[PDB]
Amino acid sequence: FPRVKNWEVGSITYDTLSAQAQQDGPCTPRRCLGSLVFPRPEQLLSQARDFINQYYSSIKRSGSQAHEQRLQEVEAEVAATGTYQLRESELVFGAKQAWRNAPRCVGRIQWGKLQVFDARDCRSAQEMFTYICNHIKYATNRGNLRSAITVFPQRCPGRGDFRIWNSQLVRYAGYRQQDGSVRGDPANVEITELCIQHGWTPGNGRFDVLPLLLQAPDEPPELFLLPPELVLEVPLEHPTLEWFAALGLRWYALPAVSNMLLEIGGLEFPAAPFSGWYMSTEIGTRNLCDPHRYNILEDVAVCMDLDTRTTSSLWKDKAAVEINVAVLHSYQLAKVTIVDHHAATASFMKHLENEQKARGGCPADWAWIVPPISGSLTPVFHQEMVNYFLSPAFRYQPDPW
Amino acid sequence: FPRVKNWEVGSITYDTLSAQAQQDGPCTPRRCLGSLVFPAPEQLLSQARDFINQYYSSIKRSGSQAHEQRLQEVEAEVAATGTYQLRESELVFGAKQAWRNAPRCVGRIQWGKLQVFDARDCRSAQEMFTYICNHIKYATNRGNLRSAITVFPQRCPGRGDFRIWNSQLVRYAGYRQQDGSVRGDPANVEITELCIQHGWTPGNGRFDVLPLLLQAPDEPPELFLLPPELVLEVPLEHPTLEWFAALGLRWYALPAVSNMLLEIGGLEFPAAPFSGWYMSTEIGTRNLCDPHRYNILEDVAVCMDLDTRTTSSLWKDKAAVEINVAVLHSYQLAKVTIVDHHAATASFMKHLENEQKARGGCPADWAWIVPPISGSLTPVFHQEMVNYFLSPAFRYQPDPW
Ligand code: HEM
Ligand code: HEM
Ligand SMILES: Cc1cc(N)nc2cc(-c3ccc4c(c3)CN(C)CCO4)ccc12
Ligand SMILES: Cc1cc(N)nc2cc(-c3ccc4c(c3)CN(C)CCO4)ccc12
Ligand SMILES: C[C@H](O)[C@H](O)[C@H]1CNc2nc(N)[nH]c(=O)c2N1
Ligand SMILES: C[C@H](O)[C@H](O)[C@H]1CNc2nc(N)[nH]c(=O)c2N1
Ligand SMILES: [Cl-]
Ligand SMILES: [Cl-]
Ligand SMILES: [Gd]
Ligand SMILES: [Gd]
Ligand SMILES: [Zn+2]
Repeated sequence: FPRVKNWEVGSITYDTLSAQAQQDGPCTPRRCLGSLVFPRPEQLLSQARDFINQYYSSIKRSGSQAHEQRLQEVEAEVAATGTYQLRESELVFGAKQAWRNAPRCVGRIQWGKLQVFDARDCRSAQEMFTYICNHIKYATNRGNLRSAITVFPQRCPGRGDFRIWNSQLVRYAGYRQQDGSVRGDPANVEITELCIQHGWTPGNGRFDVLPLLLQAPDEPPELFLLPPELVLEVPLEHPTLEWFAALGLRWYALPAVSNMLLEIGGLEFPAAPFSGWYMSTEIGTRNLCDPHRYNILEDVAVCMDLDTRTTSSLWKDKAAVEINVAVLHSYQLAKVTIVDHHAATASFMKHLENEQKARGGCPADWAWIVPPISGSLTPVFHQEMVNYFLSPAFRYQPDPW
Repeated sequence: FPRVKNWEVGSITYDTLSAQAQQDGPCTPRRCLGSLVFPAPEQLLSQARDFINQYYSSIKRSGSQAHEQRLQEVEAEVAATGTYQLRESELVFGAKQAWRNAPRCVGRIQWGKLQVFDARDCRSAQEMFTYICNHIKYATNRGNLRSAITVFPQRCPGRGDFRIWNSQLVRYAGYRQQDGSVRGDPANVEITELCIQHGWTPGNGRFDVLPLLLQAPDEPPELFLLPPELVLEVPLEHPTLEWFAALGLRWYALPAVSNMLLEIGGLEFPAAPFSGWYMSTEIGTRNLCDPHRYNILEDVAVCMDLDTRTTSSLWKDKAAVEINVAVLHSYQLAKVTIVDHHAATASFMKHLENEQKARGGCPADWAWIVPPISGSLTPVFHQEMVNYFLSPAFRYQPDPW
């Protein structure tokens, strides 16, 4: 039972929950690989049994009637058909647990407040798009954001697979050049190549919201132009730097990830887009200041008249902080839900204590919980963490080509 | 072999050096514990044999007459005495390799430029003090800091260890109190109590330099005061916030870690203090802003007239950025060597490139290498790393009391 210390307070806990990890991680006694982003058939019944046992443990209903009975029909369902279908409430319980189990998510204090949209009966790129469009509008909610996941049908052998080709529902274009360099988002130049290579008319500028590439089983993808009224965006202004607005920066309201594979009780949902709301460093620090993203940091420091000739003026740090101030200020002025990294990390420490008494620990990936600016100014920095894989979970999956 | 990606640039390498990992860390395939701070002649023979092979590789004499002679010699001396002695050149090479191998050190671009003082003939605590004073004097060098290590006699059967009880050669007292609060550095309350109970007359300032507690084999520790003019200090001021000088903040020039164990070819040196020069975030962010250290952040933000009643104003990030500016400016004004986190991490990237060519990899602990502020603004943030233990090495050891 791994001993875990908080160095700011001096408190000690034990992660007894780690003793129940499934999928082995990338680390061995000889070398740690925790900093790696992507680490490198009756098996279905073992994972199905275990997920059902989880479900009835939570609702105080282990070791009695419906517990016994629910065990049998999945046995028979797999005996007869080879796969199985989840009860709607089990799908709800599995989705919240996969969120609860995400080691890299700092927002998990919210894990119990999740809206599960069941799309398991879907069957075309036209049905997808409507299900996706109801999500975005419910999730956006005029800027009062609400966490939501939409679950498309559970993959089965012999036939294709529902998949969304974009990494997220809202992405910005990335256009090449005579010189390779990109107008717009460099992280999306590739999926921008597939949209133009499928009928889409390439726009001009930096913040062109890409269309969707939606794929029903076996049939090729189909473009879908998102409605401008459905894609809520926030223009970026600074409370006291009047020229910041003139830089023409924007970001969208809804982070909705659409390339991860939801896995519950041995079943795989390659299309299950989930969404919440942004922590501000995600936008201001990574999306806008990463050298391989919008890379705006030097442009903002010039406007602030900072001395960029020597790193020791800390001009990168000063301009970064102001970009984050502008993100927080702009989202709040537009009445769009956002959380700063101080509030978010303090809530995550509260989640750690909750999960300690409820489950005896919590899988947390230190390198992703600590924010990308001002790390040691937040409490999670001084908190040791244990990382491991619990089920149900969100997994990465290959790109569909 | 582990594949390692840099995400800023897209490059990819394989850490083949990790396969030679001479010991075992705390991670298993079940669970990663990378974020934890604190993770027989036959075996002395094989450790020694491997170090000797390393030494003769570095001087391009592998498998030679002189190489096999030294193996037979070492084996003979372990049989006759249970231990063996390093040649002077072997000691210098082993001390540099220990620095080179240290996974949490961002300063390793410098590893070949290290001054090795051989104090293995030291006989008492009094001589030990003289060796240490000369180390401080050489390393400080009137502000033009030089990297050095002094190595005291190795652990040997029959006699006790040389130990320095202080965790660094220069530290500020931390005086307990009631109302419960610490005056001075709270990290040093325990050593401060030990000094008092060994006959030190305590001051009552916030930056009182502690005496040295030095243990000769099979002797109680002996108190030694450092001559005030040996301990170079830097009063902290800010280039534009003139009230900052009125805080009365100071820090010392020389970071000299004295409580670690140096291991070379199976031999152990429990007393071998080493020093380099500061990276400004260790002082500004950690030593001054950690809530459990000097904890000046809120007092600085109030003075800056920042809005401290809400976190989304990012008052903490703005105050910490100015504390770091003050540190860098104060040290440059005083002509005392200092490196900012941007230059340091950029030189660490060159070290990784050098090391990949030389040894096929480099042990690095991502969470220690990424600075405590402005993490993703530095290039080490976007570099994946492999953490593992090579020997020779600096190891932690328990406190002598
Ligand atoms: C409600 C507010 C939420 C906040 C503030 C939040 C915040 C974050 C942040 C900051 C990250 C890492 C940033 C990065 O990877 O660059 C992350 C990752 C993640 N989040 Fe959350 N999140 C929220 C809701 C959710 C929801 C609703 C789900 C799913 C139902 C979820 C599941 C995940 C997962 C699986 C990851 C891992 C990403 C990966 O491994 O690539 N989160 N979240
Ligand atoms: C010359 C300039 C140097 C710089 C800029 C530097 C930088 C650093 C920094 C920033 C840390 C981590 C501090 C923290 O924990 O917050 C560190 C750790 C460390 N340094 Fe360096 N260092 C230097 C010289 C040296 C030398 C000369 C040695 C040994 C001969 C050394 C050995 C180590 C070791 C062993 C650690 C790990 C400490 C631990 O594991 O607890 N360093 N270094
Ligand atoms: C629900 C939710 C809310 C939120 N606020 N942020 C989220 C961020 C991700 C995310 C997913 C994958 C991923 C990365 C971030 C980052 N790295 C930079 C590269 C690609 O991998 C996923 C879900 C989020
Ligand atoms: C030679 C050298 C130069 C330099 N500039 N810094 C150094 C820092 C350390 C260090 C050693 C141990 C350690 C910590 C830092 C940090 N944490 C805060 C708690 C205790 O563990 C050791 C040697 C350094
Ligand atoms: C190499 C390193 O693991 C990689 O850059 C990680 C670090 N921590 C992160 N943390 C978050 N939240 N998102 C990321 O993309 C990363 N990237
Ligand atoms: C718990 C956490 O791992 C711990 O506070 C670490 C994080 N990274 C660090 N990195 C450095 N350089 N120094 C430190 O003291 C720490 N502390
Ligand atoms: Cl994003
Ligand atoms: Cl220090
Ligand atoms: Gd101007
Ligand atoms: Gd001023
Ligand atoms: Zn690990």
